[PDB]
Amino acid sequence: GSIPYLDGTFYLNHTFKKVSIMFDSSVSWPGNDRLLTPNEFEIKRSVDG
Amino acid sequence: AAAAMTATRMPSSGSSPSVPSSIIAEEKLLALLAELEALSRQLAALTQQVSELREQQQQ
Repeated sequence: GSIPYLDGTFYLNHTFKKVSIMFDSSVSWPGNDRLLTPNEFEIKRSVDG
Repeated sequence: AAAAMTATRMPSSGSSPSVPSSIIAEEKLLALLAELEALSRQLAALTQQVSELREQQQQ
């Protein structure tokens, strides 16, 4: 079938829930109280209070 | 924890017009107040001529 690694043709992007980045095991990035969840990129939510 | 979590999970509003028909209007109004006087005038004229029997029978 299509080879998403070479063809483009991506899918499964909606399967990500969240991601976080951490330099030197202490510097949570971007930090600085920037985002609504400062320590991580919350891609999608199953419950939203 | 997993499997289903991939998707997601008053008082009174006080209307008024309800289920009745439409409505219309016109401006040719109100002779009717005259008959209320016609009726009660002619009613007197009845009794007035009943009296005119009696006032001639009494002669």
